[PDB]
Amino acid sequence: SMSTVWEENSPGGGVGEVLSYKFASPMHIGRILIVNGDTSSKENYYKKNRIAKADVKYYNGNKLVLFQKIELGDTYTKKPHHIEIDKKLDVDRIDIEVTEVHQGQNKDILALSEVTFGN
Repeated sequence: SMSTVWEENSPGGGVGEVLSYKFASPMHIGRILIVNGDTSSKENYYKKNRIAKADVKYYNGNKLVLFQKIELGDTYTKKPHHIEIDKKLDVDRIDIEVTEVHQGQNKDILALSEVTFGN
């Protein structure tokens, strides 16, 4: 369905960039899944770039309809994360802004499997 893992603007793993997507027509949304890097080991996390925090929002369809932020608070990982949205409205405007990353030693590592959007 989707093409390319992510859009490489120029910095390491698109650090600080704004992941903006444009809509062709309305679509219903339920939940989003996000996997952080290859997820090999925590020692690897220190040597790898992590999203850390990210603010995602859905606009249009009726002005501001959805708005929420995400955080990892540090913890063991391996399977893709999963955010739960109210699942009861179809609009599409996607704004996902990452504010910073932790350590980010390698600068531009492996491109995550891909974040999923929908139900």
